[PDB]
Amino acid sequence: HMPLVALLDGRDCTVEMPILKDVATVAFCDAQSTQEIHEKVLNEAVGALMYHTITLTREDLEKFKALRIIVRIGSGFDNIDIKSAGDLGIAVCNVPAASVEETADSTLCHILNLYRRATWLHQALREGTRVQSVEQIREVASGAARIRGETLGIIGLGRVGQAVALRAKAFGFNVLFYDPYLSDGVERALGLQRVSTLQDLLFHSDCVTLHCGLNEHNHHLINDFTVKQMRQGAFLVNTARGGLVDEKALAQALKEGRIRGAALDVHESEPFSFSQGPLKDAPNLICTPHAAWYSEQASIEMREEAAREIRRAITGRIPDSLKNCVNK
Amino acid sequence: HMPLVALLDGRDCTVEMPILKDVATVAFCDAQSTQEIHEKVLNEAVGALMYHTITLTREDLEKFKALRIIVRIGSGFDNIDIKSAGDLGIAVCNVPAASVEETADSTLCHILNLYRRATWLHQALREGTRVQSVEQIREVASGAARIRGETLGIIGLGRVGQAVALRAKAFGFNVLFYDPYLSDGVERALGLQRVSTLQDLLFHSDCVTLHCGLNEHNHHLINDFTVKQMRQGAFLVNTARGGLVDEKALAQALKEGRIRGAALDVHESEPFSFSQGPLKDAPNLICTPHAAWYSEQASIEMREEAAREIRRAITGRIPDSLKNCVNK
Ligand SMILES: NC(=O)C1=CN([C@@H]2O[C@H](COP(=O)(O)OP(=O)(O)OC[C@H]3O[C@@H](n4cnc5c(N)ncnc54)[C@H](O)[C@@H]3O)[C@@H](O)[C@H]2O)C=CC1
Ligand SMILES: NC(=O)C1=CN([C@@H]2O[C@H](COP(=O)(O)OP(=O)(O)OC[C@H]3O[C@@H](n4cnc5c(N)ncnc54)[C@H](O)[C@@H]3O)[C@@H](O)[C@H]2O)C=CC1
Ligand SMILES: O=C(O)/C(Cc1ccccc1)=N/O
Ligand SMILES: O=C(O)/C(Cc1ccccc1)=N/O
Ligand SMILES: [Ca+2]
Ligand SMILES: [Ca+2]
Repeated sequence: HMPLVALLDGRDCTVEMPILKDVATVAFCDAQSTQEIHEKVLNEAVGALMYHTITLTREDLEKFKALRIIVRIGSGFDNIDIKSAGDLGIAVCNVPAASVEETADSTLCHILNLYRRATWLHQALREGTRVQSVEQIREVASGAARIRGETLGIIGLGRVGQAVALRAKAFGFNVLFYDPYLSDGVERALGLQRVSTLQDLLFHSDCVTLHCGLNEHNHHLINDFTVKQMRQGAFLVNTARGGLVDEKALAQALKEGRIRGAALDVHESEPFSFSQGPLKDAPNLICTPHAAWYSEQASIEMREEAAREIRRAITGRIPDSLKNCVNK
Repeated sequence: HMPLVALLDGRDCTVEMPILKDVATVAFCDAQSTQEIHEKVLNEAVGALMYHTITLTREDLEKFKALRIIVRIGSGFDNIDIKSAGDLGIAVCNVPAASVEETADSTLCHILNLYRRATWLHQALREGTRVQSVEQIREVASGAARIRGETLGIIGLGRVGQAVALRAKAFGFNVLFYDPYLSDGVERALGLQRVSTLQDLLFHSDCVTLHCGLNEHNHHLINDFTVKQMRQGAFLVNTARGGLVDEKALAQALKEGRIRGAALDVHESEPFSFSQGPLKDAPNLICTPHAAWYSEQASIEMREEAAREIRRAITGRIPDSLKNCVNK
């Protein structure tokens, strides 16, 4: 009895194999969608490993006859209808710890790139700009701002948010956060200021950074309405989920100068391109291809944890043996 | 009696005027060299304000008949033969406080850009790269590394170095420093590790960042010899002085992969260009046009301090009244 475990949206299973070699038949599908998956896998697969590049609706889930557990190789699971998955008897789990600090470090890099304009200054030199005089330095580096005394607003004070807050303090940022699902008192433990509404957050924050999961109640959390609530010349950073931001509203804000700059590692439609979308001709923009998470150590770590979860499921009882089940 | 005060390498004196209006005749020269300066200024100027774009040798200093004080609008004064200046009875002063944290923030941005590859990832998207799969993310973000447990080596633990150390700790960096002119015990106050030699520093450091002044004994401190002392795949960051690095040795190291990446805000010959010099075809390179210092608040601050120093000189006694004389 060697049940089938399938990596849906990937082609490499090397890291997972030594953890599943003796308890599972391991295959990959390199599929961007269900249509790309073989009937055999849909029919026989007892467990599934997936990243974020594929989405599983209830319809897509129904195509799995033997599937009993899904493990997201990552923390975000907005790409899975976990409630239905659970109704179908399919446990869904994630890997929340592997890339917390990598993601927090990327977030700070982006924040610092907006405040110090390092990436744009480098892009300009590549383009040929010559900066001889001090006058020119000020002109080309225009927009660069002193960080101390500035207020950083954190939306979602979880693992990454907390990691960001602690680093941000070391730069002299006054750190605020809005997280309506957290219990009373976390702000005291970490020496932070808390606000009760998103509007308060956006109103007092010079730089807004997103670190909340994408759920039923925060799609386009940043929109034409809430953008108007944001400070004039404010910064925006997103290393969480693209669906949190209406890129139409963000684009216009950037062109209008209502928002001085934005740094995005995630987008409404990924992969991102500078030639495709509302952000096409939008200025003062930094963008990275969902790589805030990445380091060799982290990638290996999350894949090893996911396989272990898969193994706990096959060898034990669902969902009692699971360490990171998000849909009990 | 309204003595002449001249801004040598600049054209704007607006910030200085309200501080000198009643005690000095203020003029500017917008000169990249002495040859560009009018005889009247060379003859009559009693005080001089200058940035870093002009250099004053003893020969250039001798062209000043009435000059009594020079104030560097900035901290670095390697562009002035201060010893000769003093022999000629000319006090030289600087402005060491204004852009400490700006410079430290830029330094961190660069360090984070090397470790997280944010600037290169953004450049790639601009170039058209499409990153659809996880495999592609790892490939394009290859070289991105986990920061915790890494060792940051600081050369020169002064104002900026200390500011960098404190921030760096917040990312999980193990921080070392080499500063042979500092007194016993500073390492204990700030919770840092100290080494006695440059070789030790370079040998234990995954990322090396420079924060020492340019003096008689550290030109090309980083050279073919000392580069060989650097760890394999090490990072290099420089926001201090260009003359500290032999760009020939750095280039070859980058091409050979002996150095994985370098981030430079200063250069042997400024202004810098990607089309001119040894770094011309050198890879894994980030470069900014000496803007680590810049913020509107800082620029105004240092100019106001410099004028005040000029005023202290005219209205008081040299060098007893001076706050920041570096060549007593
Ligand atoms: N770009 C990348 O490579 C990576 C992105 N991420 C993303 O970052 C996000 C945060 O990850 P973690 O901190 O590990 O998750 P977490 O579960 O530890 O933290 C989420 C926090 O956001 C809060 N939150 C949820 N909805 C909210 C709303 N509408 N307003 C305010 N706060 C809200 C929750 O109370 C929770 O404390 C995730 O959504 C994940 O998708 C995570 C890892 C890597
Ligand atoms: N790129 C920019 O916009 C800016 C650059 N800078 C540069 O950064 C450098 C540091 O500035 P601060 O920290 O304010 O100066 P500082 O005088 O406060 O610190 C200099 C430190 O370097 C140490 N040092 C000198 N020679 C050394 C050597 N051979 N090896 C090891 N350590 C050595 C000294 O002991 C001293 O502690 C300056 O040289 C300045 O030119 C400063 C401000 C802005
Ligand atoms: O966005 C996520 O859920 C991530 C990032 C990730 C993880 C694995 C592969 C790609 C991106 N969490 O780690
Ligand atoms: O390099 C320096 O000495 C600086 C940076 C600077 C200052 C004024 C104008 C340009 C650069 N110190 O602040
Ligand atoms: Ca502002
Ligand atoms: Ca290394």
